[PDB]
Amino acid sequence: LDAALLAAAKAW
Repeated sequence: LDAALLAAAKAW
């Protein structure tokens, strides 16, 4: 999975 997607999933 995309690290930059992960970095938003984090807040979501």
